[PDB]
Amino acid sequence: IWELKKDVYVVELDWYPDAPGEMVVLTCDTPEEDGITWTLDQSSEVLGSGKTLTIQVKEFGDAGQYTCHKGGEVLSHSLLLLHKKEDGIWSTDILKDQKEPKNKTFLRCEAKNYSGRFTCWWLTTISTDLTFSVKSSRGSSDPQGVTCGAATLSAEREYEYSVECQEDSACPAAEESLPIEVMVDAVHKLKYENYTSSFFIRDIIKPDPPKNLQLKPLKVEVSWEYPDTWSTPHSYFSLTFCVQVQKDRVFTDKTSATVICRKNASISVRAQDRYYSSSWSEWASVPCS
Amino acid sequence: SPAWTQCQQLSQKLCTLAWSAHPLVGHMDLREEGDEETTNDVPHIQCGDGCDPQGLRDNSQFCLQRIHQGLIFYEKLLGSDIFTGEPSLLPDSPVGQLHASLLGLSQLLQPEGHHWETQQIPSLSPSQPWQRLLLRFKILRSLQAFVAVAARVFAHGAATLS
Amino acid sequence: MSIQEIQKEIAQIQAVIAGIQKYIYTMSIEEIQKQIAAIQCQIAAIQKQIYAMSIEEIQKQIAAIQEQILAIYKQIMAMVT
Ligand SMILES: *[C@@H]1O[C@H](CO)[C@@H](O[C@@H]2O[C@H](CO)[C@@H](O[C@@H]3O[C@H](CO[C@H]4O[C@H](CO)[C@@H](O)[C@H](O)[C@@H]4O)[C@@H](O)[C@H](O[C@H]4O[C@H](CO)[C@@H](O)[C@H](O)[C@@H]4O)[C@@H]3O)[C@H](O)[C@H]2NC(C)=O)[C@H](O)[C@H]1NC(C)=O
Repeated sequence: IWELKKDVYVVELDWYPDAPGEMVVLTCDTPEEDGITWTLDQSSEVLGSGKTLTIQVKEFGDAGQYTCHKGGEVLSHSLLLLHKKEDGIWSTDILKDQKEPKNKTFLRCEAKNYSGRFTCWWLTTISTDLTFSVKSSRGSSDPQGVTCGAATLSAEREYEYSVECQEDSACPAAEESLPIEVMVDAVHKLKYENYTSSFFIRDIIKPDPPKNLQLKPLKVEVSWEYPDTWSTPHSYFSLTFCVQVQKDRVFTDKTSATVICRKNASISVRAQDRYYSSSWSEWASVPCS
Repeated sequence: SPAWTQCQQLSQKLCTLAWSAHPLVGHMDLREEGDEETTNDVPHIQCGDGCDPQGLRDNSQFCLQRIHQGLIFYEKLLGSDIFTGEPSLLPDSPVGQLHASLLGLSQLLQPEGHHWETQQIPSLSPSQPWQRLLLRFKILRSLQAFVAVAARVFAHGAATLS
Repeated sequence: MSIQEIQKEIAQIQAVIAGIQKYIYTMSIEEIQKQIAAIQCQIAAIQKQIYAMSIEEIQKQIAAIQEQILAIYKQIMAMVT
């Protein structure tokens, strides 16, 4: 048993039918020593007496909020959650495996730029008594501070959650040597699970689409601009672009190109970091004519 | 001055070769528990080394000393037993051209009068062929990150400091 | 040896073979491509032994698969030289 947060504890269990579970000793958080009784959740049935209570934790009926009392008054609360270990593997019931870029990928993160801000999302089918908690750092042995916001619903189609984080002391121009770590606690009823992702910002970069795509006729000159959210100065954080008619494609480092509107009209442009192979932006498109 | 426009071309070419010279893995593959400690012995363009746009305007010598150091380090590595040992790569291989591009760029940065060549801390490479192969992937993706920063520095200097 | 190490080693092999395979696309090729698929078909069969939960024989097979991969790598690098 270890403390997750104030008055909240996690009990790790080898999980299989008729498993004996783990013995735990709870201590009432009080200076008092006499006249204490214990209960669980809503029931008033006294489960035990004394400063401490010994319980066998082997199923979800043994988890929940244990409360000690004296003189009719509540002294403290202790919430016990279960972390299932199934065949030496911690359970991943709560989140859906996205299986990309590899097996056991539950969290996906993206950054629009090198600012040190990024967004992560995960998926679950569960709608019930569901709480997530997100913490982050750069490095594990000597962690540097990262602040995240609250995780909240961002879409329903399968429920998608998102959270925003920002490195406290970012260096957009530096060569990262320690990866960002993202850690997600997930609680469903009394079932505790947790998840992790490790990455360099540079590997999760995906620029916003090209801005203000315009056409100039010539007896069909294409031009566009860097996206507003991209890192500055553009002379340092250079982009490269792919221009497609639809395959009729050209690649350029300029913000303009000349093409021929053969088919019924489709022209599309997308952007990538010029110097490091991260993700392409979504396409920007404008019809010909 | 450091002949910015020649450094842009050679550093840009390095980015192309760094990705094309050798097979790649995914950014989450070949990760392992000891990677956190191993990273400290390799040099990086860190916070405060002067390679941010503001640092380059104030005094580009700091950044260029660091970039040169990193190129020399990766050169020594690409010429070491890690890459020349079994399974052997020939000098005319794509990696050999990549090694030559590191050497070509590093010769350009070292001004006249200043001496930035140091001594390597070679240590000892692995002895099993499979472990050599894994380390090549890890080294080259570390190089990809380094040369991307270098290419931005030289692109920015040619555009604003020439 | 450990069960955790064996699954890590398989993942490294899977990553490595994926990288050589993709690299070949950018450039006997038909023979090498057939050889790659046969190891993967073998990797899948080995993986099923694991999801049943011999060990000594698997460790011997990982080393043997590693020897096959190193030989392929040397040929490919020689082809681009
Ligand atoms: C994601 O899921 C995993 C799997 O459950 C969690 O892993 C557990 O994480 C917790 C917290 O990090 C670990 O709890 C730690 O237990 C240690 C006990 O280690 C031995 O040593 C003591 C004697 O020193 C013995 O009494 C004990 O029985 C053990 O044999 C504690 O030492 C740790 O520190 C505590 O005490 C120190 C002061 O000593 C305080 O400073 C700390 O704040 C803390 O109170 C800590 O309690 C637990 O061991 C991990 N599991 C396993 C199996 O090891 C992850 O924590 C979870 N999520 C995250 C974000 O980690």
